[PDB]
Amino acid sequence: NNTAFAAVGANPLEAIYQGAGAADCEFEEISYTVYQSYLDQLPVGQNGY
Amino acid sequence: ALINPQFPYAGPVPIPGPAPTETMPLLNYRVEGRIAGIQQARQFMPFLQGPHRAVAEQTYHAIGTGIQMGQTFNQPLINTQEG
Repeated sequence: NNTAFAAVGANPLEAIYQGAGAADCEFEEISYTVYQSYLDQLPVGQNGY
Repeated sequence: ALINPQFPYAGPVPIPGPAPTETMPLLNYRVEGRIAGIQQARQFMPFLQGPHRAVAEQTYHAIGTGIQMGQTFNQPLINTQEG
């Protein structure tokens, strides 16, 4: 709530929303899902991969 | 190149040039690099090395069994022609 909402006249650099209603804005929730991208199988021979 | 007399092309860029900097130096890089994480001997795949059948042949097992049994009816006797 501290970084996401900027009051009128405040620096909006790190904020998501700015406006006269900022002081009363609140996140209800945040969710994240991390997906990892990689290469599998890799063929192995007499020197390793 | 064309040179034209009497307006000749200066015979050089001369000594009035403005040396702008001494920043000419590339500092050699000195470094030690180590990529040493424990390696485990195995990887999992869905399938590696298989040469899957596109069609199989028809395949079978075999059996026989029984005995030699029979009910018979014969042709009647006939007059012999010749001989």
